[PDB]
Amino acid sequence: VPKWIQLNNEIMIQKDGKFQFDKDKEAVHSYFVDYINQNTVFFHNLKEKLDYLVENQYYEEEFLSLYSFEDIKEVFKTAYAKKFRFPSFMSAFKFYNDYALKTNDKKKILERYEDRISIVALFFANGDTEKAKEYVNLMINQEYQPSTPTFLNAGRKELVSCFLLEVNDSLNDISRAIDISMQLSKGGVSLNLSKLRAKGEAIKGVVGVMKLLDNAFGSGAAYLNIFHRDINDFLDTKKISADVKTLSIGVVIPDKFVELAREDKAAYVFYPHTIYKEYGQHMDEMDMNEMYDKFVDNPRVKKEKINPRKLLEKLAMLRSESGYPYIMFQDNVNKVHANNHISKVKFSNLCSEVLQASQVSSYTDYDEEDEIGLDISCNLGSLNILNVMEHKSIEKTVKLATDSLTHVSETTDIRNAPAVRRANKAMKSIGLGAMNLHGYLAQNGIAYESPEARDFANTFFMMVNFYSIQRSAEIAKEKGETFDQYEGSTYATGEYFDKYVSTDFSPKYEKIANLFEGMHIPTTEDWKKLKAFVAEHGMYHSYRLCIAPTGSISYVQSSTASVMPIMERIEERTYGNSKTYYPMPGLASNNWFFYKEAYDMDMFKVVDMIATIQQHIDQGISFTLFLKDTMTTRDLNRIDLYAHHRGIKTIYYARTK
Repeated sequence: VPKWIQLNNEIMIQKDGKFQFDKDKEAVHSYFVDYINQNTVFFHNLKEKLDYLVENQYYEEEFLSLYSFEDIKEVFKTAYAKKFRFPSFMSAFKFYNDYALKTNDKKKILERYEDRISIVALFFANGDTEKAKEYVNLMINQEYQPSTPTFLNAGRKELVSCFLLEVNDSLNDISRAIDISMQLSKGGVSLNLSKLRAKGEAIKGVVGVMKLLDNAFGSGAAYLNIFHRDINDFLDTKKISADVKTLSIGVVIPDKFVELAREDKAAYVFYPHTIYKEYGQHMDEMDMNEMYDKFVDNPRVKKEKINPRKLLEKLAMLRSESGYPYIMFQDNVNKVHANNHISKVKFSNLCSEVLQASQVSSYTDYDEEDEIGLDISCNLGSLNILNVMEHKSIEKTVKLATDSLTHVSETTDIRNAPAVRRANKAMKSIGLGAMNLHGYLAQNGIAYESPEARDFANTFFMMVNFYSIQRSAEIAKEKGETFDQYEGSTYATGEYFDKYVSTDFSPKYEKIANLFEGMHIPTTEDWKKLKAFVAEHGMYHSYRLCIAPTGSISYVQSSTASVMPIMERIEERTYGNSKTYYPMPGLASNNWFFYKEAYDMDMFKVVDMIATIQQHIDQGISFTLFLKDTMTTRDLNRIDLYAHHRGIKTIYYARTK
């Protein structure tokens, strides 16, 4: 049993009635001396090290060749100047185990934390030495954390997190979808199955496609509209009491379905191909609030009768048992969507936070023509709320993060997924999120469920949106370009800014206002001026913000995950034969109260927090619900209906203690 494990385990040995929190600083020091330093490859100087790494195929050559060696040296020196030390065993362990470049035999460490950061910065900055230094400072201060794939792979010999694919209703489309999914998965891939014909309509349903996908599986998801005939077969794939193992599933729920469940009365689901034959459009592209009755009354449309209330009960029961399915409240997405003129949002991604327009492609045999629509891909990164607040750097961090995300989009080169390639170039979408909400709040004596916490989040995320929009317009001005069909968006018409020009979003509680001291809080006048700047120059990015789960990288950042409440004050996890303990970052004997566990919170107040944040996020927020086995099916439906009521866009995996 190594000494770092022994020391880490001492945290849980009570001394004077308390946990020994300070033992983890001893643990990480022992790991740092006797594992990290011990196993770091020796190089005589940086030049030899970089020549070795390029020559032996670890790093790409081109991005480094954009700089003089002396500039590369100064960038590296910038990273080391911080004197950064991981404050916990698990933060260091996660970096050095999952991200640090190792030799090909995997025995030795080629990168310090600082080395990965310097390489990432040099990659982002594209030959601009001063900007590379700004990127180093941003990352070494732990103000901004690029997503796992960017952070891991930048500089090494594509970096995009999420892919979302439309699938048209043919065998050749299905076959291409499988093929594309396989090639992109070597990323997370989510598929919309709502255009596929239901069981019986193939004269030679969707569960058959899910089976092929599940076997093919990176990680996969599939989404289906609640009105598709196959909805019950789709849900039954996740029955414990049954005979899809790996594939995640989401259900898309229009307001019309929620309404039909309120109006406790019979409802119908549809055979999509009969809709397509009859109307010449996919059911998935039609407005169900408008069309439902016409589908019911049309005799050339085939339907099945169901109890809508019992379907909603079954969703909640399945969620309680399996965690699945994810739910998208489609109208909560589209009533605030900037780009409905391109399309309505019809589905989401593996983690349920990506929410964008898409258009189905048509892949045909050798004798016909392919037609390339619009799939979705989004590269990601997260602000560290705590370090951003402490450095008073909301504006700088948002704008510089935005540049880094833009650089990754510009350098993305996707082959063999043509609607993905088309979408990246046309849409230019990015996904800036945030982490450490609960930890920041807790370390400042603010309970997650308090009105003060929501007040903070309201102001913080309004600021993120302001500076994100401002940077997007600045880039559009500098480049003389906007995203494809920007002119038809709510940014262009001005409608997007309605609430921001008429309503103030500065803190209503003085304790919260004091946290923002030293940073300018945008006012209605700043927003009026931003709206006019956007009117003149447009925006570069079709979408900008989304809050992903940040499960792995949050350890590297010593951050609470995403904007969620913490699940466990102290995580126990097994490490070979031993155990490891990870107290929540910042947890101390005297602030125990403020690190309240999510399972003990009122989920209605968690919903209020996420709704508050969501006002200022153009895409979505991966929103885990935290339940107890004592809750009734009715309690679960009530939480979900409240989420819907409060404008929540998606809910993710349901966790039961």
